[PDB]
Amino acid sequence: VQLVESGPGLVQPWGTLSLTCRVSGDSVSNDNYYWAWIRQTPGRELQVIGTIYYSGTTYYNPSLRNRVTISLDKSVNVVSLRLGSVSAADTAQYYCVRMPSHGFWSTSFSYWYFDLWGRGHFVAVSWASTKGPSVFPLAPSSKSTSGGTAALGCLVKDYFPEPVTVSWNSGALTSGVHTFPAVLQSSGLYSLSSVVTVPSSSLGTQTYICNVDHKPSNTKVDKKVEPKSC
Amino acid sequence: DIQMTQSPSSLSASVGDKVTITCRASQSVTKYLNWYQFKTGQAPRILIYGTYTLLSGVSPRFSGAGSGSLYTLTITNIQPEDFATYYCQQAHSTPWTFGQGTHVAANRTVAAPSVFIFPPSDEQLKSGTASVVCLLNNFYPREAKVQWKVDNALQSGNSQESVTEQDSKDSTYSLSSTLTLSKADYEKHKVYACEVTHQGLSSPVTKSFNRGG
Amino acid sequence: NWFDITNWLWYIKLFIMIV
Ligand SMILES: *[C@@H]1O[C@H](CO)[C@@H](O)[C@H](O)[C@H]1NC(C)=O
Ligand SMILES: C[N+](C)(C)CCOP(=O)(O)O
Repeated sequence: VQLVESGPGLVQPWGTLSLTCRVSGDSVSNDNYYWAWIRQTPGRELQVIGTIYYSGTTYYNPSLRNRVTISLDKSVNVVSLRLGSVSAADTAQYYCVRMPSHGFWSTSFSYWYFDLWGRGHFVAVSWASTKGPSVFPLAPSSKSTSGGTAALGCLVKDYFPEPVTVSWNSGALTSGVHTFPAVLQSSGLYSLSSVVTVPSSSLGTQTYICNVDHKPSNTKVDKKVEPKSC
Repeated sequence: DIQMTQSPSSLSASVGDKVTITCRASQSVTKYLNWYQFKTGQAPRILIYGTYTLLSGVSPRFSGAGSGSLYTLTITNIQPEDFATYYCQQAHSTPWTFGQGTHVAANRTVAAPSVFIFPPSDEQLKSGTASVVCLLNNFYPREAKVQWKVDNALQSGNSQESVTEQDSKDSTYSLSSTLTLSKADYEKHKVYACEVTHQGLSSPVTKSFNRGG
Repeated sequence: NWFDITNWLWYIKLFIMIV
């Protein structure tokens, strides 16, 4: 059983924001399960947006009830969330979730818990328009060497909205990598850096490429990082 | 709505210690109380439902307890894979509500950071600004002081800092202090230096370059 | 809504199990 959530990265204020969760294990009309949407705001608070059943019945959190609708699309096995009149306070990670429906004679009747969670999907809500990042090398030098190992990276500067995804050597490099969290610059745009430590002997034989992705502006960038000879 | 509070908000522990997390509710929730595990990298994961019940594949180190308004999660022989943040949720009333979360991090032995410095990329100087990065790699504890000095003067609001989460195996942090400047100011000065103070360093450690040569 | 009802139903079911 797999749960893949999807939707837009950025939504305009007063718009309606739609997410879809594709359910990959069993049918949504399984009727042993309800399906639900739960969200986490920046600031770590968990809010439970909605409850639904194969029969069509829905539960909505009162603070949203005036403007949310959840529904099943049985033919393709998806569960949909629409959220209208959306504001900045709807910026959050949106999780799709499964919930056992225990029947009357079940040992565990009336026990309601969220037993399976998707990975989440982030939605920023902003008047501001999309903007891709610029990528600059952080080249290794003698100034970025300590003993036998050298440090190198690339700077991902001036982008909106969050998030950016960074990899090294197309995924083949995953040892000692540190891609930091973003920071909100004075401009109102975000920037981060991604850095890896490698053995200094390996410069001049091993190529180091960093791969940046920014899906809200359809940006993919591969920046090659060359050694300096300080 | 039933209000929920966990204690402590954050704690840190050595591998092997017993760790207990308390969850108090504004009403009685009569044992309809669930526990979840949140780690960066994976999807949130349930471990207990209805105060005491473990789900398949959750290790028996985890154990739940409680009644009335007061419940408690316990990690018995805490392991590297257990360091994460834990949430309690009440299933008693119509609008279901979670706690605020307890972040459990590792205690570890002191580790001094290795310091690196990066001047601005030629590509970036063409664009008209200049960012210089100071990197502090793989240290513990989290507290570290990073001061920037340009031709011996301290920089005020010139720089921004960022800090990774604790490494899963290393149990350590890394930190970037990036100082951002107009191409103007950067062309002005000569000697750019990054000074670091941290426990497990006896003397402050400085890394510096001269603009150009 | 049905959720809150199961809260009471549990006790109904106990009343039943006794008999
Ligand atoms: C870590 O363990 C040592 C053991 O002596 C203790 O003194 C110290 O207070 C602990 N620190 C934290 C952050 O748990
Ligand atoms: C019935 N309940 C499990 C929901 C709570 C009350 O159980 P108990 O307090 O009778 O053990």
